[PDB]
Amino acid sequence: IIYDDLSKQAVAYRQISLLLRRPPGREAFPGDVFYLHSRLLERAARVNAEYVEAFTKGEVKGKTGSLTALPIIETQAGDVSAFVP
Amino acid sequence: TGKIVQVIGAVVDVEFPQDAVPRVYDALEVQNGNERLVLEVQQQLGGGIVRTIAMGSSDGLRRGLDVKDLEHPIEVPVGKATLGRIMNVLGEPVDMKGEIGEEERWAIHRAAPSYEELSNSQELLETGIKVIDLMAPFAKGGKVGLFGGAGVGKTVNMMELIRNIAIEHSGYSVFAGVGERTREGNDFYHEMTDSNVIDKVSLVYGQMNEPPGNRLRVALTGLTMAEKFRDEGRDVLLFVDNIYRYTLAGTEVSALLGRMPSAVGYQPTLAEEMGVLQERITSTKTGSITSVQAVYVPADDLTDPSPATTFAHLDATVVLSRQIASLGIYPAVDPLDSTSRQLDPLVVGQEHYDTARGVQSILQRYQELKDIIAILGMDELSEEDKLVVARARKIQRFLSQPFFVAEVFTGSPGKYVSLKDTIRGFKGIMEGEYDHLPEQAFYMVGSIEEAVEKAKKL
Amino acid sequence: MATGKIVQVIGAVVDVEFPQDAVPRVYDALEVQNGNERLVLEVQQQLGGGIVRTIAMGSSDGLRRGLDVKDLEHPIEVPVGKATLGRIMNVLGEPVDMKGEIGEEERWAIHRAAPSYEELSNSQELLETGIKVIDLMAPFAKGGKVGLFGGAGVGKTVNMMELIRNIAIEHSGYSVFAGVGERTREGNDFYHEMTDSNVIDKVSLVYGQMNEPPGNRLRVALTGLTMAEKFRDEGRDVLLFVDNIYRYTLAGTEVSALLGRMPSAVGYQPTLAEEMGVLQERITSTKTGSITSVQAVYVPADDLTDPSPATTFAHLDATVVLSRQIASLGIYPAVDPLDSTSRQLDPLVVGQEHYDTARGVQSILQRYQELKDIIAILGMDELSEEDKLVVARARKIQRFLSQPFFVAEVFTGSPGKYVSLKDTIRGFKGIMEGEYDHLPEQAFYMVGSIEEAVEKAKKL
Amino acid sequence: GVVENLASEQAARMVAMKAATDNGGSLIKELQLVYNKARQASITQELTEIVSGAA
Ligand SMILES: Nc1ncnc2c1ncn2[C@@H]1O[C@H](COP(=O)(O)OP(=O)(O)OP(=O)(O)O)[C@@H](O)[C@H]1O
Ligand SMILES: Nc1ncnc2c1ncn2[C@@H]1O[C@H](COP(=O)(O)OP(=O)(O)O)[C@@H](O)[C@H]1O
Ligand SMILES: [Mg+2]
Ligand SMILES: [Mg+2]
Repeated sequence: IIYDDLSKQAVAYRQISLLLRRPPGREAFPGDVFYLHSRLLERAARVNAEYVEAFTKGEVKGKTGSLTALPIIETQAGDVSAFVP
Repeated sequence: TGKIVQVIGAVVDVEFPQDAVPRVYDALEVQNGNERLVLEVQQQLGGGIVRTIAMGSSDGLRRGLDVKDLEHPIEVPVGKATLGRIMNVLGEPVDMKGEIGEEERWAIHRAAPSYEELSNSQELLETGIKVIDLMAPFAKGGKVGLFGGAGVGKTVNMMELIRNIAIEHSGYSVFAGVGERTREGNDFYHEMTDSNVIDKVSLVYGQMNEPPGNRLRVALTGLTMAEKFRDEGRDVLLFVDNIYRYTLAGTEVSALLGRMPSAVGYQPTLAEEMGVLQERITSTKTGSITSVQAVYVPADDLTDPSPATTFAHLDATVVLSRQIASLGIYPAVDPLDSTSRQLDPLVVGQEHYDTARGVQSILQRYQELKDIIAILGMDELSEEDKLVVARARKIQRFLSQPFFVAEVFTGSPGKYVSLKDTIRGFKGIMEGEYDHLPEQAFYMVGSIEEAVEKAKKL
Repeated sequence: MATGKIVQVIGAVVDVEFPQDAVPRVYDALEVQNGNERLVLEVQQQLGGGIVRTIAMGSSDGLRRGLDVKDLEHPIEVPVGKATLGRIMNVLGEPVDMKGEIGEEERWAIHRAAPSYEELSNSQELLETGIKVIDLMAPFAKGGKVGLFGGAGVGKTVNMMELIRNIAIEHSGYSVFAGVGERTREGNDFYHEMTDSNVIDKVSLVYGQMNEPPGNRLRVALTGLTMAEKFRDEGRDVLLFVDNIYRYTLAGTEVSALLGRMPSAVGYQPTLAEEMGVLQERITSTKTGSITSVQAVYVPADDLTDPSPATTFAHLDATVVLSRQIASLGIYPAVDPLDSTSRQLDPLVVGQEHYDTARGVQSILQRYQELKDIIAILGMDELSEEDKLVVARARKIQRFLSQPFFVAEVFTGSPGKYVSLKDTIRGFKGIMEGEYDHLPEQAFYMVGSIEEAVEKAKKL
Repeated sequence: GVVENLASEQAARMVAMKAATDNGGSLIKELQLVYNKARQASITQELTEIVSGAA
C-alpha cells in the first residue's frame, strides 16, 4: 500500500479538530496527531502462520500474510526536523 | 448499577446512585458487544456523575449501557509467576501460553518510598561503551536517560546496555514497552527466547497501536512488577522503552478530561504526572532498581517542556544528536551536553576526571573555532588553533564504536572496551602521542591499539 | 449605615451587591472590616444589577462572602499641600513614617482630568544636568518630561540619584518622589539620604512597594501626581520623580484578567495605551506652573519593541536609553548616544555650536559601528587609513562619554566628577579634531573633563 | 623572485575571497530558513494564548 501525502491527511485532521474547538498543540496540530498516524501505520505487518490459520478458521495453513506500506511525507525547505516528519 | 451518559473519544462518563459513587482510580466493567471493557475512574463530578478513561477501544459503546462497579483498583500479577512472560497493561497474559500462576496481585497506583527509606550508592557500573562511561558513567542503583530525536539511536543504545549490563548482572529484570513499535517487541522477545535468557525477564507491552489509556498506565504496570522484586530484597534492572509516550497519552486525554491547556498545549498537570511516576523508580535500603529510560525529544527541541522536566529526574543523562548521527559517527552522543552525577573526582578518581574534563575543554574550543573556519577556512587559524582542531577531530572519531547489536547494519564485528583502555586512549591522544595518524585511523575502532593497526593500512 | 455585601472574592478582585437604587459610581471608594483592620475597595465596573467589581487596596486574606460594605460617596482622596512635605505616605495618603498625623487642610481626589488644550505652555528653557552624555546628546528643558529607559541592572536608579543630587538640591522649590513598585530597601536608603543631607523638608514621598497588593501599585502613581498638581496649581515650579512607570502598567495587567477583559498583544490588557495616556497627560506644565519630571522606564529583556516601553516613548520630550550592551563593558553611565535623543536638540535652542558638536559625534559613532563589523572577522588592516583613524577617534569618544558619579563611589571607589556644558562641548570637539589623537583609549575611561584625560594618560 | 611572489599573493587572495564570498552566501540562506521557522512559530504561539485567554 502507498499512502500519498500523509501530510495532507494531517492537515485535514487539523481542520476537523479545530472546527471541533479542540486545543491545538505544537504548530496547530492536536496532541492526537501522533495517534492518527501510528494507529494507521502499525497495521502494516507480517503475521505468522498461526495467526493466518486462526483468522481463516483453518482454511489456509502454513502461509504467512503480509502488508508493506510506503507512506509519503512532504518537507518544507528540506526541513526534516518539523513536527509531522 | 451505573449508566453510561457520555462517550467522547477515550473518555466515558458514568452516572451512579449517589449513595454508591465509585472512588477515584476504581476499576469499572462494561460489556461492549462481544467483549468486556474495563474503565478507570479519573474524577468525581457532581450529582453522582463520574468521569473515566477506557482501557481499550471505546467504539461501539452506546449511551445507556449498564456499568458494573468493581470495588478495587486495577491490580496486576507480581512475583516470579510473571518471569519469562509478556503481559498486558491489565496484567493479562499476551503470549499464547496459559494463565499466569499468580499468588498475589498488586494495585498499580502506589505511594513512593519515604525519605527515610532511600539509600545512597557509589558503585560504578561498567559499560562496553567508550563515550558513555568516560563522559557520563553511572552507578548500580542509579537512573540513566537516553535523550534523542526521531531515528538518532535511542533503541540501539539501550540494546547494547541490555547486552552488556543485563547478562553480567545476575538478578531479575523488567522491560516495559511504552508506546513503541510492535515489531521491536516481537524481535526482542525472540532473541531472548533464542538466547534462553527470557526466563529472567518480565515484559510489559503497551505499544503505539494501543488506545491512550493503555499507553498511559502500562508504565505503572511495569513499575509495580519491579517494585515487587525490589521489596523482595533483590537487585533489579528496569528498562523503559519510551517514557515520552506516558506524557503524550496524558496530553491526548487531558482536554477531554476538561482541563485548560498549558504552555505548548500540554496538560497543566505535566510535572506532577511525571514526578509521581518517576519517584517510584528508586533504589532503597531493602533492595535496588537500576533504570535505563529512553526519552524521545519532539522536533529535536530539547527545550520543550517534556524533555525539560525529565532532566531533573535522572542521575546520568546521555544526549544523542542528529547532527552527529548524520556524520555517521555512532553512538551519536553529544559529549558537551551529556553529563553525570558520578563524574566527580571522589568517586571516579582523578585520572578519569582529568581526562573527561580535558576532552570536554578541547571539544568546546573546537566549537568556538568552527564559526571562524566556516567563513574564512582553516588556513587563517593560528598554529596552536590548528593543533586543537587536529586533535579534536581525532577525538570525535575515537568516540565512535562498533556495537554487537549493530552488526546487522555495519557488518563489522562489535567491540567491548574497558574503562582502563578508554581513559588511556583519550589521555594518549590529548598528550599528542598519536598526532602522526590520520583521522580515519580512529573511526569505528574498539581500542587505541586497533587504531594503530588500522593506520598501517590507512 | 453599610448597604452592600461581598458576593465573590477571587484573588485581589471583590464583587459587592448593593441595592438597585444606590449603586456606587465608578472609582468610588468603599469600606469593609477585614477582621480588625479596615480595608478600602475601589470600584472599577458596574455590571449586572446592583453588583460592582472592585479592587482591594490591601490584602484580600480573611475576607468572607457576606461582609457588610459601606458606601463612601467620593473617590480616594489624599492630603495635599505643604503638610505633605517631609512625610512618607501610602497610596491612601496615610502616614507610614510613624511621625504622626499629616495635619492637612485640604484633600483632593486622585482621579481628575488633564489640562485643556488652551492651558498648555511651550517654555523650553534649557536645563543643565552636569552629565556629559545627557547635556550634549539629550539636553533637558524646564517643564519637560524625561525618560530613562533600560532593562534590569543598567543604571536607571543611580542616574536618577545623580539627577536628584544635581538639579533637585539646586532647584529651590518643592519636589515629589513617587516610589511606584519600588524595592523597600532602596526607598529606605533614599529617605535616609535625603534626611542626612538635610533636604527632606523640601520633598514629599509617596511609596508603593512591591510587596503591596496589586491594587496599591495600580494607584500609587496617581497619588504622587495629585500632590504635584496641587503645587503646580499654587503656581510653584516642582520636580516630579517616578521610580518606575512600567510597574503601574504591570499592575494593570495583573487585575485586567480578573476584571474579565480579553487579552491583547504580548498578553497586555487591551486598555494599555488608554491607561498610559490618562496618567501621562496630567504631567504637563501649564500657564500657571511647571512640572519637570524624570521617569525611569523598565524595558523587559531590553526589548525596546515591547508594547509597554514602545508606547511610553511617544509621551516624553527627552529620552535616554541605557543599554546592557554598553553596560556589559562596565562603561557607566551606559547611555547609548545613537538612540538617546531630545526635542531640545536643534539649533534654535541649543545654538549651532552645540548642534554641530552633537551631530558630529553621532556621525562618527555611526560610522564606527559599521567598521567594527569588518574588523572582528577580517581584522583592522583591511581598512583605509582614514577608516582606521575614525575607528581610533570613535573608540576614544566612546570612552570619553563615561563619567564617575558621586553617588556611585561605593561601587567605584573613586571621586565623582561634575562638568559644565561649556567644558563638555570643548572636549568632544577636541577628540573630533587632532588635539588628542595621541592619547590611548584607556586614558579616557571614567575620567572627567578632557583637561584631566591627559593626566590619566601620563599615569596609565 | 620578490615580484613574482607578490603576483602569487594577489592570485591566492583573489581565490580565498571567492571562497569567503560563497561561504558567506551559504550561511545567509541557512540563517534565513532558521529565522522563518522562528517567525512562524511565534505567531502560532501567541494566537494560541490569545484564544486560550478568551476562556
Ligand atoms: N551504533 C550504531 N551503529 C550503526 N547504526 C546505528 C547505531 N545507532 C543507531 N544506528 C542507526 O540509527 C537507526 C535508528 O536507530 P534506533 O532504531 O535505535 O532509533 P530509535 O531509538 O528507534 O529512534 P525512534 O525510537 O525515535 O524511532 C538505525 O538504522 C540504526 O542503524
Ligand atoms: N554610574 C555607575 N557607576 C558605577 N556603577 C554603576 C553605575 N550605574 C550602575 N552601576 C552598577 O549597576 C548596579 C545596578 O544599577 P541600578 O541603577 O542600581 O539598577 P537599576 O538600573 O535596575 O535601577 C549598581 O549597583 C552598580 O553596581
Ligand atoms: Mg526507538
Ligand atoms: Mg531600579
